[PDB]
Amino acid sequence: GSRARVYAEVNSLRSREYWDYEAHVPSWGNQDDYQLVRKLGRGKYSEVFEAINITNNERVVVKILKPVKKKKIKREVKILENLRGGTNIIKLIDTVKDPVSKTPALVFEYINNTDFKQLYQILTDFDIRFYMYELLKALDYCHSKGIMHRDVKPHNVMIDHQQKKLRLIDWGLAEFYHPAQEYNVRVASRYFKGPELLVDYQMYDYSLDMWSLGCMLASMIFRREPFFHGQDNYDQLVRIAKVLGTEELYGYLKKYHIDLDPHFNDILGQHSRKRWENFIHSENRHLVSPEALDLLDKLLRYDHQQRLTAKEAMEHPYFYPVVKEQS
Ligand SMILES: O=C(O)c1ccc(Nc2nc(-c3ccc(Cl)cc3)cs2)cc1O
Repeated sequence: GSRARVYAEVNSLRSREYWDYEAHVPSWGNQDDYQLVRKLGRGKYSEVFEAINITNNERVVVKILKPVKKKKIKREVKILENLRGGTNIIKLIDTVKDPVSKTPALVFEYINNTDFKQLYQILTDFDIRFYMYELLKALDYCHSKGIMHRDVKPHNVMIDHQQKKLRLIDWGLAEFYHPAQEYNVRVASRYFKGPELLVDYQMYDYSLDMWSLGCMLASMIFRREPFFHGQDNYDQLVRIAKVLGTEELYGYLKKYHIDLDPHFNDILGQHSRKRWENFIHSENRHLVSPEALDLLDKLLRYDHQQRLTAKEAMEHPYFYPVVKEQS
């Protein structure tokens, strides 16, 4: 069946230890070197704190991992090891445990994040190009390392808008890509789930992340965040189909032999494919260009195999102004 157009065999070409995360044995340092200063957030798998390393005064973030099999912990740790030094990937400083309870935690570099809801209403055209280019560097890097992030969304994209620093965080849903492998579709935030997930197509690849990135680009240039605002996973696909079109959805399903859950029959309706220019109005016109729309059109495609790769996206004319500034 389906495979990635890029980096398809890269894990098969590496040593097994690279991708056999169940066999990984982390070295767990001592969490007692860190003083927790403030809670930043919590989710189903972790709680995150700002902290200080008392031995060297470094400000960090500590992600204390909630009870889960050690398998998911080893996965995230091994992925982060493999991504060491990757451009715009959050830096893992250490893997530590409370030395009595043995509860594990991950220590990351600090980023002075600007809350994205505030940020995404004040970005300039050049800012959007710049930050999308920076995020693409992280995705091209992880994809080249054989890893799908599977949870790309604004929260997971820390941006320090003063220092112009971007980091892709929270690798707890990330997996290794292996050709023909069937993956769990219960990944990503609703609003950033690709159509493949919503139609229960398990043989997905790095291109899932490119759908999510496209959703972010749409939200930035159009100032509608999130761009596709489903009420549940079923409605999420309806929201997509009202833009990309229903006949076009059916062509995708037919190509990949995808079985459609019959609950969709009652809710998808009939929708023409919309022109991306339909989303332009006076509040967003200064962020939208022909180049932006061309790029977006090539990301927000049903057919995962037809989406741009991260590299192809980086190579698009939309980013020429950014490349020129960075050269
Ligand atoms: O899972 C992960 O790998 C993970 C990694 C890092 C991380 N860092 C965060 N930084 C903040 C923050 C917000 C506002 C200010 Cl002012 C400063 C920091 C929020 S979250 C969170 C993580 O969940």
